[PDB]
Amino acid sequence: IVNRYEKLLSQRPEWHAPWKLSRVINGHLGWVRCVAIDPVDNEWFITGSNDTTMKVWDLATGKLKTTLAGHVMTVRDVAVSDRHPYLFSVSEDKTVKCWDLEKNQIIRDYYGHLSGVRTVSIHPTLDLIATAGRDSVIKLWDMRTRIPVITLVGHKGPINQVQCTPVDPQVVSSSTDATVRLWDVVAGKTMKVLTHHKRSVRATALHPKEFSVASACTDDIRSWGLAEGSLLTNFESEKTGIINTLSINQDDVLFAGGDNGVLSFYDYKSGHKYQSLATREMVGSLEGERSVLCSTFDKTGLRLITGEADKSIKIWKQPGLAWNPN
Amino acid sequence: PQLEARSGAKAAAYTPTGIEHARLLPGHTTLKYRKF
Amino acid sequence: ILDLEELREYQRRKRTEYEGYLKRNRLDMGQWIRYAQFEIEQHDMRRARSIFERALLVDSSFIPLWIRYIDAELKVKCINHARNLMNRAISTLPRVDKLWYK
Amino acid sequence: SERKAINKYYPPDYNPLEAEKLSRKMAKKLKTMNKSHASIRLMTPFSMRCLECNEYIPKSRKFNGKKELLKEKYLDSIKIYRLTISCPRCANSIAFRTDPGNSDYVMEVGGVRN
Amino acid sequence: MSRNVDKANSVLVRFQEQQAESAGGYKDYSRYQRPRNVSKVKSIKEANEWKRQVSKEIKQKSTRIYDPSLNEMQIAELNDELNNLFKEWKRWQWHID
Amino acid sequence: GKEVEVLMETKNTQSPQTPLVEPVTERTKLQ
Amino acid sequence: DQIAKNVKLDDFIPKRQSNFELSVPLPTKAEIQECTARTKSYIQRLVNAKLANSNNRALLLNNSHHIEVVSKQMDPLLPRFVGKKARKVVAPTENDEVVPVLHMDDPNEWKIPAAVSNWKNPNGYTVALERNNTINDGFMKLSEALENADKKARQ
Amino acid sequence: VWTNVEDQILKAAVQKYGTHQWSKVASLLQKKTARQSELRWNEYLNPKLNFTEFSKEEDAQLLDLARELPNQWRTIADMMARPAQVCVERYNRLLEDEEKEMLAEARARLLNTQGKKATRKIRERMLEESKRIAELQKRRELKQAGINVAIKKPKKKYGTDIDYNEDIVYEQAPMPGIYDTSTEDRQIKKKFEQFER
Amino acid sequence: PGCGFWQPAWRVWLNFLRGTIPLLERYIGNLITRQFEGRSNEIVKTTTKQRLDAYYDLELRNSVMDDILEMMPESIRQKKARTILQHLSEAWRCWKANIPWDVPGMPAPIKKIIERYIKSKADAWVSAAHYNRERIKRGAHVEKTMVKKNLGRLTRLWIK
Repeated sequence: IVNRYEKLLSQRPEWHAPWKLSRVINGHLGWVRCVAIDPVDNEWFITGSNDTTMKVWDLATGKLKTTLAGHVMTVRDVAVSDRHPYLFSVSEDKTVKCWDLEKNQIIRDYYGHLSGVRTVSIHPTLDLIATAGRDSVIKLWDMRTRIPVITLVGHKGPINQVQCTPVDPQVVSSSTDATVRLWDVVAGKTMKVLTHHKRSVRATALHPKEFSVASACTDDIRSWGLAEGSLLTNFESEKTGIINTLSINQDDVLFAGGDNGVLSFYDYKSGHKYQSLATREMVGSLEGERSVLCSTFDKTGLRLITGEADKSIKIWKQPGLAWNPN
Repeated sequence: PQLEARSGAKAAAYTPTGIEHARLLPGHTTLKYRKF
Repeated sequence: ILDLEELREYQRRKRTEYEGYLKRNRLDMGQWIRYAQFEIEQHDMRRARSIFERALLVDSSFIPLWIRYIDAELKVKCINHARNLMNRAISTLPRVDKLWYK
Repeated sequence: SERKAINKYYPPDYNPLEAEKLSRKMAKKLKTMNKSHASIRLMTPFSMRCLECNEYIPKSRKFNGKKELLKEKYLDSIKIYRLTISCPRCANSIAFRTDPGNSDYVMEVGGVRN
Repeated sequence: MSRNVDKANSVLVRFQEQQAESAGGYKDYSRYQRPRNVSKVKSIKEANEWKRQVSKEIKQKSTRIYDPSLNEMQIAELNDELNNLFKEWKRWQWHID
Repeated sequence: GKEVEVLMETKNTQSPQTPLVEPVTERTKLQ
Repeated sequence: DQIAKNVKLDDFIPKRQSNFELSVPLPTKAEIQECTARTKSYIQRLVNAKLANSNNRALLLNNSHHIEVVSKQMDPLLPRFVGKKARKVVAPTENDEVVPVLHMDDPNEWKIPAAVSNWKNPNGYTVALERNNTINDGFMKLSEALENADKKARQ
Repeated sequence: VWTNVEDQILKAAVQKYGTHQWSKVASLLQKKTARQSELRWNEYLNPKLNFTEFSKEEDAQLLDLARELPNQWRTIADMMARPAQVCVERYNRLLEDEEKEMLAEARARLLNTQGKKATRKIRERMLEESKRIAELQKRRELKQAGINVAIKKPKKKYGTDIDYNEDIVYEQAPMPGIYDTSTEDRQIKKKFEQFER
Repeated sequence: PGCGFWQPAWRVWLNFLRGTIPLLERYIGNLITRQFEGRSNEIVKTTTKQRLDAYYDLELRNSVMDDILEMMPESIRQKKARTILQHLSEAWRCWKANIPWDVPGMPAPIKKIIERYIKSKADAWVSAAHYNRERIKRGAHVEKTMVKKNLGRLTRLWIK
């Protein structure tokens, strides 16, 4: 309609600074298909991989702190907790393990997932984590009693990212069924099922200050306030690659990594793509490989960290692009 | 043949068994915390 | 297939076979439609209807299943039910062209 | 309960000789043990054609045969055996004999070697 | 004593069977061959059991003889076997009681 | 190539610097 | 009309596209706390129940009429939960309300061939045989060096 | 030494089997060897190899190569895109019953997509079918007596899919609901009673 | 013979029994529970040496399939999934052999993705092989089968 387009044209987005590559830390001998940082501090960030390991990394130096070898198969995801000094990690060996960070050694392997487990999210407020695998089910664990407390049946296929919010919409799943769910853990049921994607929403992330949750199928990055479970915006992601990552920055600077490796940045809520970045790879590696598989920002937000399939981790420092809608 | 690949996994909830698994046994009841 | 009992035996066997094939490849959707067709042929409309529903539940995003089901509903001059089914389909999937057209 | 079991339990009254005698008495009556064509598992050395349906059962192919004693021995004190087989497709009873003069077998109205 | 038959006809098992027969009267009329000449069986129960066994055998024969490769000679042979079985059954229905 | 070129540093990291036993977080509470 | 009711237009519409200053508020601290309490209580309760269920050690009314419920101490030898026996149970989905599954909107390239392995044929399905020149200066130069050398040696 | 029928068979096998599976093929040709078979294939059988002759320029090139890679002949062949022995030759320049039987065997092999498990299963099915028909026949014979058809014995609590209705999913109560459907169903069922009769 | 003084031995046995009490209560108790109510849906565990590799392969396959799904539109995609899997397998085989896996109909993107995953596999595989070799060199509880595999794999690598 003309009534909306005109309005869109009238409104302007804020000039977010562009992004330039800063650090590249070829250290893993495998994909680096998870990355995470400490809520409390931003000194280190760990990165689980197809190595089977996960390595810890000092941001400032870029130096490899230490390794951790508590899986058999490849690590798919990790989550350092704000409220406790535990690092949860999870691998396609079906193990959702829990590393003490006072001793850097596993403690509570949680057992229950029938098959390769894709993501963890620690609940920001509770002493409870949430994991989901190709199982097609998101189980919540009491961390003390290392048992699945509840489980969330709804989904009809493998479930990827499964973020935890502190409100009522306490889990924000995202499947290959292309539904992204909002659940009520307490009710033992769904509350609202965002079906707006076309394909496997293989990426989703909570906004820090804004109580919303960007989510990405093969192209269209939707983003939504999950209070009602209502759409907020659609991003200009029109011919970008298969969106692997979908991290959001503190300053409303949503990042999206592709299977292409084209690092695409967007103003959040606007839905305005305001940068593209061509990937890079090593002289030995192939041009098809290069692809940002996992990524996240620091708590401040000036450094984006992208794990790419070059067996690398690339950290990114910081005139905006013209609007032009449909 | 029946040596066959696959399409999808599963997750169906039954009545719990009440079996005393070895790992499930208590351990690390104390959760640590952060300073703040 | 002379007697009623014989027919029942045959039919039962067929049903069992279908079930067996489903249990493995639940997410197939060709098998399901075949099963539905068989049911229709047998002139047990309930059973056929159930099968179609089950198939839909398995894979809601599969237009062929929907369309075949609709056809089946219409075939038995059971229009109102068919209409309802169509409506349901529409509700499920607006942005598919075909259901609306149908 | 375990394949390498040292001692099988016997009742408190088990006169072993007496037991044996009893068994013998109830061996003529017995169905199995008082019969011929006792089963066996064997691979086929000849590699031959099933004469009915021409199914080319090759060398070393495994079958659940029936071994039976041929009363007419070779020479004097070295026995020879009929070794029944079935063709996979058609259920024709193939068999062969083990005449040890040539250190090899003889076909017995079942199939032909090739 | 691989393949189960040997185990079944192992001496211990036989002894056990004998014991059972002696005390309580457990026979397995499956296990022994049915006698050729009837009227060497004064007991009725035994006779009945034998009859039952023969009936079972007949049934078994019947089940197999309607197989798809009907032109094979085994089936033909069985037809005579079936007849024999029937005859036996008839005989077993003697009129002493 | 471009990761190598310009001002942006590539760090090759085989060896972990900080030891394996040492903690990644500590919890001291009263002397 | 019913169909219309079932699926509405505002679902397809993003809400922020019209109003940018509009922001979803980060939830109230008190509210958050309450939520935590609710879930914490519930999850704790669930865990307790689970523990109780595990076989290792360590009032009501019907109609108008009032009725006292009790729990008798069963003998500690007999199975605690004599009801349960590890039964398979298929459940119905029971989804009465209809999920709206909304969306928006070269074929010869995206089509992928049917490859045939040089190592494997599951079915044994036969198929009609579906199964640089420049060399470096050295390879001439070397030869020249060699032959010439040989000639020299000879002469 | 290689006969032509045998060669043909080998070629056929290769299309059936796989140019990296030289045991089965060897077996198929009773006299020729596994490692030999592969060699033979490399030499003659594979179409992509240009066994045929070529122009003068090519010949010249070959000779040049020969001069400058002293009889490193496989390499030369590779460079050419030609086979080796033929190239070398060029450079230099400048019973019935058995056949019948083997062919029969080979034909049987290549055609039949079968083995133990494939053959057994179908056969078993056929047997089952036969049994079922026999049962039916028996019941027909004893029709004047009241006879019931034997059910498939259950193994661990399964459903007989005649009765009970199997795991039903709903009709889903909609808005334009009309009660003629039931009537229609009844009508349909009426006919089947007649059929049964 | 005739030395009494069974006390310390007795004490030792008592103490041994203490340990058992617990173990037996889990074990025997568990058994009896099973007998009354015998388990529903057990979950195997890939941290086992056995089954690890297969599981990994399966996971990889799944990932590849997902990627392909993400890539482009399809109608009746189930059938195509199998084909994709087959292609992947072929590619892997080629890599193992050191044959270039060039198929003309394979479209650039899909092909590229397949190549990337086979590279990943190789990385995972080669490294694993190396590790195994190292273990063997040390004398560190290698499986006979595992050792054989290493010998084979390593040979293949060498050839490549």
